[PDB]
Amino acid sequence: DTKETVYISSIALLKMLKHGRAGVPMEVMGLMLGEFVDDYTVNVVDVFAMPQSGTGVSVEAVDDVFQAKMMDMLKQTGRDQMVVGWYHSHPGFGCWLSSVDVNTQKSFEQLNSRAVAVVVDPIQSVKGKVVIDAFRLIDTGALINNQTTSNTGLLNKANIQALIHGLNRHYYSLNIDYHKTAKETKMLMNLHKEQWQSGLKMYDYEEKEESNLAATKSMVKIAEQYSKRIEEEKELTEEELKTRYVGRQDPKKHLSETADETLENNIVSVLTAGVNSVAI
Amino acid sequence: KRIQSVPLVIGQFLEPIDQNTGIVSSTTGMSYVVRILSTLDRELLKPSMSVALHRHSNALVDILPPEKPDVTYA
Repeated sequence: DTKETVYISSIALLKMLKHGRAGVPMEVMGLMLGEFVDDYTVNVVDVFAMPQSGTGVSVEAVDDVFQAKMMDMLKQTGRDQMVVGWYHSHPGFGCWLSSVDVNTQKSFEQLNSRAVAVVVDPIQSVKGKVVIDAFRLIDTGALINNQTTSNTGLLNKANIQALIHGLNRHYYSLNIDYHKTAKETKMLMNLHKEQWQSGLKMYDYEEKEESNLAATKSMVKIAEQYSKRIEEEKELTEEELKTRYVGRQDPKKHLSETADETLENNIVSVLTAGVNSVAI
Repeated sequence: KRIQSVPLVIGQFLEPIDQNTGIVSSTTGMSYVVRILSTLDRELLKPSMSVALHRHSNALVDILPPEKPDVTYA
């Protein structure tokens, strides 16, 4: 009972966030569809939303049929498969579970003994470090009775009651992955393709020269203080040649970082012109 | 350079304790220790200057700076 990847389809995730974020500050809850496998890849396909009365700290499913009236409305297309789990959201508070979550999760497992919860935290979920996580409860009955196989990977060092409570009753916390294919990543990245116009637009010059003979003005003052900064520099210690001069705007770099830059964006401005010249 | 973008939160420098860490008593009311980032001056901070912070971390980001007599000897 380990090494359980949880692949997710990218069509599933971003629906989890959007409805998982539009309801902010009040939290939010929906469902997952997928299919168990023998033990390891408990994949996921697609999700949806039960209606609900959301607060900042609590929510339930009001209606008990919109999840049942819709699967029966889906199989006419059969674009998905049966149910496998359910998610919810803690909007700014960290990723963990609560005594309410288990009481409902404790139904699913005895109903079906691999179902899964999922937790998300969109506020602190910046364009980088997502914090999503999922969970499968344990049998503490089986605990008092009293598993790794040659690989474990990743563990957490935060979420206190996911870190000191995250084992004794929460769940055999379990990694995730993503099923990013070629067939979709193509249609995925089609945003950043700028345009076929977007590499020969010789934009206006009236900032260019206003940057050019502006930039050199900003070169000298750092240069001629680096002219100061080589006076003898053999003074009172080898470290005294280093630590008497803190890195408060180390000069020589600062000119090089703009030396290359003004070169790199002007060389395009000149080249782009002569190419645009042969538009005719 | 991303986090240096919005939405920041204000404060008020007090004093340093190390080459790469200082403290703040923000306007929100409380006092917090916090680490300055590099790519930043140091010469301009020691008094109760004005500052800008990153909200959730309560980190530090960047600096921010800011009768008429009309007569003459004729």
